[PDB]
Amino acid sequence: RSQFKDDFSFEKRKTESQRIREKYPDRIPVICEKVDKSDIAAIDKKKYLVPSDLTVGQFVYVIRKRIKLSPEKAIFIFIDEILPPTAALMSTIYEEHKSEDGFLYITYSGEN
Amino acid sequence: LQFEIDDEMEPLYNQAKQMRYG
Repeated sequence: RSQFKDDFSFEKRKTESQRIREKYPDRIPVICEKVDKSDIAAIDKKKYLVPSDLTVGQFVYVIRKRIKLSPEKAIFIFIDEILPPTAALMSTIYEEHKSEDGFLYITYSGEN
Repeated sequence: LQFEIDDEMEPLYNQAKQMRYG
């Protein structure tokens, strides 16, 4: 389960996602947390506003640069416990996978 | 609840937009 969902009730989350989407219609509100029992690095930022025209692969690149992962290591990103295709658009992914509160929940692991 | 545009991220986004893969 997500920590963000445990920290804030549905009302707060829905209000926030609606406000975000109304203020930045070109951006996608993403919550990105580390797999609980994984090994690799975890950072401070989990709240992202990533451009809708970005692909999944480009986003993966972005977070690799953010966490400063070593170029030899893998990083597997899960959405609803499945691995999304790298060539897929973030807008498509969002329309298909957005949560009831209007956020897109993303998990990542070093091993999978 | 602290959801704002990060200036520490925008350059990365603009960098990634040019970085196409397969």
